[PDB]
Amino acid sequence: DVNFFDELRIGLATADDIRNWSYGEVKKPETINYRTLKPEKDGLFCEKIFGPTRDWECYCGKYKRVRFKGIICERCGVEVTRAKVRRERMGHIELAAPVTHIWYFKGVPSRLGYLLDLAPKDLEKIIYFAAYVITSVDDEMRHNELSTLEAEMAVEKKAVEDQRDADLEARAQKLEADLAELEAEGAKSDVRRKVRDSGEREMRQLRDRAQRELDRLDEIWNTFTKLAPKQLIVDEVLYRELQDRYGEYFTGAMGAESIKKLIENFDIDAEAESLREVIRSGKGQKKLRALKRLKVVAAFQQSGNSPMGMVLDAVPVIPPELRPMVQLDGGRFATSDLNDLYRRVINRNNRLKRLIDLGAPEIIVNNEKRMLQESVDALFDNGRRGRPVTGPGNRPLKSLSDLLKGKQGRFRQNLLGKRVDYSGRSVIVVGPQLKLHQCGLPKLMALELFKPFVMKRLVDLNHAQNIKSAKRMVERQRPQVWDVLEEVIAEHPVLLNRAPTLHRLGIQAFEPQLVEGKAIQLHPLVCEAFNADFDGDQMAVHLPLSAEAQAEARILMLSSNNILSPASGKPLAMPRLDMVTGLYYLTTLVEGATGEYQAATKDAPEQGVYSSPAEAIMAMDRGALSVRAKIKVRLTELRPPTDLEAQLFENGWKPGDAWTAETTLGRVMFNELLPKSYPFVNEQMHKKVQARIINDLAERFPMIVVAQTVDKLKDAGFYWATRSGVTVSMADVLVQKQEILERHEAEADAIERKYQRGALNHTERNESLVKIWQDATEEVGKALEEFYPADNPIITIVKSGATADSGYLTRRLVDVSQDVIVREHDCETERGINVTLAERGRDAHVETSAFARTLATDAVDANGNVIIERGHDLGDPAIDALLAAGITTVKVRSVLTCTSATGVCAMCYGRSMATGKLVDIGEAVGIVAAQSIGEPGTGGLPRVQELFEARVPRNKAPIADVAGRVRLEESDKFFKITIVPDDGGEEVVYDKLSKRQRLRVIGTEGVLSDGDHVEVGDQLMEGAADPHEVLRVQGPREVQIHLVKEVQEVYRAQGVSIHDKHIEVIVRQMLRRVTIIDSEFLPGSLTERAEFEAENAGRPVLMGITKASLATDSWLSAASFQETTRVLTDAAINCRSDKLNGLKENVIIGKLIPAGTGISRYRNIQVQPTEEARAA
Ligand SMILES: [Mg+2]
Ligand SMILES: [Zn+2]
Ligand SMILES: [Zn+2]
Repeated sequence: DVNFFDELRIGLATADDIRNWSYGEVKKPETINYRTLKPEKDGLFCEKIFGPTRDWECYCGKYKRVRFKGIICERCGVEVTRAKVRRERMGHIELAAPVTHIWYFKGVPSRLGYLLDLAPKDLEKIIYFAAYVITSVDDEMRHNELSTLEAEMAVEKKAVEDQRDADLEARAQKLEADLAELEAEGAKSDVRRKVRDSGEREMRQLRDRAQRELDRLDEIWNTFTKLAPKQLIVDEVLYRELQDRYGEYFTGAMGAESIKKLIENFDIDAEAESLREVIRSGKGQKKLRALKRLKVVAAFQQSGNSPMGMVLDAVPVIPPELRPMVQLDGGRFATSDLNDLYRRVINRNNRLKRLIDLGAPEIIVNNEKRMLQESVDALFDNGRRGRPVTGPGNRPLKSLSDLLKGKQGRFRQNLLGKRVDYSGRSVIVVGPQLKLHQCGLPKLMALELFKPFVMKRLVDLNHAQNIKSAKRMVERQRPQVWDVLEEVIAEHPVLLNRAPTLHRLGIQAFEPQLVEGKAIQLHPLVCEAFNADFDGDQMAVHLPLSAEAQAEARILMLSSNNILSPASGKPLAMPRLDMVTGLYYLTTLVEGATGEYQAATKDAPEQGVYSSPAEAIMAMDRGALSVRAKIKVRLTELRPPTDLEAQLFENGWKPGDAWTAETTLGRVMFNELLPKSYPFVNEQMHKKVQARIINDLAERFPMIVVAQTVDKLKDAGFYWATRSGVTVSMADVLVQKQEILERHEAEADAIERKYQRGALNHTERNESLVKIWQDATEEVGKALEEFYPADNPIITIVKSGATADSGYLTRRLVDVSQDVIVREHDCETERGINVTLAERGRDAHVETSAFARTLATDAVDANGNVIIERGHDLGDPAIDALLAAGITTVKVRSVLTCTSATGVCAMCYGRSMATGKLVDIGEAVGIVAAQSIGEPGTGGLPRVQELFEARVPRNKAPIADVAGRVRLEESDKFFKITIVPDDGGEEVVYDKLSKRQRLRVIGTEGVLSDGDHVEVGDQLMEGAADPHEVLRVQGPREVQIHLVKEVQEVYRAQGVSIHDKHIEVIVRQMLRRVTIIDSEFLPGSLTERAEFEAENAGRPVLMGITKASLATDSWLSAASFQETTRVLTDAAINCRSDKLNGLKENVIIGKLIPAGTGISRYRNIQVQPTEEARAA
């Protein structure tokens, strides 16, 4: 129980290993006495083997106190110890006949089948007693006696031939005697023809019954001559005949004991050398069969494991506490299915012993051995072969495999995790008065949650004498504890989560505030991160306990520290839906307002000027000023626009200096919410304009400033939403359109008096309908804005901008990329990827592809002057600065080109989308990238899975194999594209292409035509290109650019914003594997590039995420991913040892994940105060 182990390794469990584990053999299929309800001796639940029912007490009772421990009872045989051992101790069942492990027989592929070269349909007929198998043959005696046996065989065969000829003539002779009478007696052509045709029918049987015996006798001799080990005999009458005579020359058996015999005399190395040959042409499946099966043959040779482990002579028994039988509520009994499945085995194993001792015939005995074989099969994996064992109501019993996979109805692959203590949930309500770092917590929920904490401080003071008394003081809600509750709650963070959890911002930390009521008060800004609508939703609360857990909540998971979405980089706490409309109304400008500014005339001076922003407030309170007016005032504590600041001062900022501008009072009050250092804006706040502002605020200021700024925008946005005057009624909604559409409809009706005959034209018809429909839509669009002033509530809201299957893909995305973490600051690789970056005469995809990147090379202008230098954050100010220089393309580091041996590096990955700074070392990007792609799952999802699984496109598209010109040939059968190479070599033609698979689109633009030039990477037709095709054409690095290109294009069609680096992390894991061609080492197992490249013929290989995730280093992580059965068998044979490298393994065993705070450099930190501060 050291909690730290290096390796976890498996292997086939021999019958001796099973006998070593067991504390005894369970001999009876008994569970518990029906009267005493106590464990029956020598059966299941027997205390003499598994363990005592009660702590430190034996069965008979002669040893009860703890004084006797580590001893056994002489009368009952129960070791006196804790009752927990019932859960840790196993039994075993000694089998009267060997039995095969169903995992190595019915597996796909069949391990025994590939080991002994037995077809799965032939192997099933042996262990289930459907055929005989030759175990051994004596060569010397057969060769020495072959002479005499051939003589006796031909003599017996001749004696039958002599009998056939003798019996036929005698009977055929008698047929002539009957016809002699029929000539003299009744003579007709049809009276004798029947018996004549009958006589021929009678004779035809005589020939065939004698002939069929010659074949039967020929079959015995030819089988004896070519008889050899491993041969099969399904006749069983030939076999008995084969054993009646020549019975001493050979031997044979059935069932698992015969399979056990072949392994006994079997040479792995001698069977390996035969499989080592790649000659014997084997251009097709003949050699690959020997190569594919060699994986199971060479696996036994390398290690010391004996293949005998596949046939069990003993079966282990799972401890009783894991297969319990306990009395239910209301007196009913309950028990696991394993007890009945174990009972099935021990019942037949015992009856087999009775049959053997009875000298029963082999039919009964071999039938019982087959039934014994099927019980162990059902015990391990029920229903894998034949119909499963069904209990009451015809429900399949749950075997051990169902237990291990976690199959309840169909599958629950640990996605339920496990329930935790110190948790709770309730319904959530709006918390508009809360700070971003706060959350409203019901007093009762916080009381029960912190119950151990308040009990301590309550005992520290004299309110309760001892801890037992304080428990009743908290449980009965004595009013003395509420003052104590606020102390233990203060500065003690809690975690909030709303299911489903899509991205990491679905779990955040807050500062708990004691709140009246039973609901949870949630901050209105985190709703978008939680996707929490306020209609009957609930959220769960978890209380961190350890100092490390509290630190991770206050630093990593704090609500105010997580603002930017860690997918695109945009802020998620930006105001929305009311604070947008509230701020839109405050900053909007209306001419002719009550306090409108008026220029000075000869009679009176300017009336719109105010001494300070404070006066305008006093004017706003009176009926003199409207907040939306155009007044111009003087501002001191507010800084001016940067365009006008240089003209006005140019001598520095103005903390106390004054200046004058023409704005609205609302725009003044709005800019006071922003930081003092931020310049003036003076615009009506759109939804895009506010997002534009929050973005620039996040970069130039620490997030605390951005957190409190958005918090100030919430108060004003909510405050002015009420004063906004937004209300709905009949007028603002009710549909004009009646008379409009009643008129347009008659035009389409009269078109039938034309389409019938005279004026159809067959294309003016469709064109007339489309034009008239769009014309009505154009008139409807005008009527939509013709009936409402721009201040209409619905219109105002629109203007401001206020208004399940995916989980499958996400889990595979997480399964393949969960191990991808940043492990080093810089790998110092010199080669990245080119970014398009601003077509001009401005690419909208630069924010996803070019933004938050790091330059691999310097950005050089044609004039010679260098601008943003390599290794730079490539911020948005740098893009605009680069755009001014007029440069098209830039080269940028990427994780696709990262040369890091382990994971990726910080420099190649770049800026963290959430932090806005360089990504930290501990960061685990693979999971963040998987969630970033999975959440939008809610031309679509089925296409996205096609790409990540690297399957063949639904409609294949041609790619140019070489560069040159193109010859377009159009035929009815299919299009024809022939590429004339610039080299002058053999032409490349692309034939039989469906005509509906339209041609690809191209200073002069257009669509591809005859004679165009095409480079190596151009796609010839519209559609999807085979990712395996481009792999061998352009190379592995161009594949990753192509994959991300198509994946990004799908999510862009729906309006989703995901940075390319997230997709690039998933695509990085596909090409990591290379296929070793052949032999130095051996065949094309999908290996690792670095492991192969860093040590000394192979290929680059593209493969799906599901196939890639199963190829990872650890086996018990791949076992939890897909089809635990196949993974475990291979991992058992090769004795694969799991080094616990990945984080999934540590989660399974409860270790600290090797990511974030679990990294060795971070968790080994030593903390000691400076001697300068110690002495003070
Ligand atoms: Mg809801
Ligand atoms: Zn006893
Ligand atoms: Zn790198």
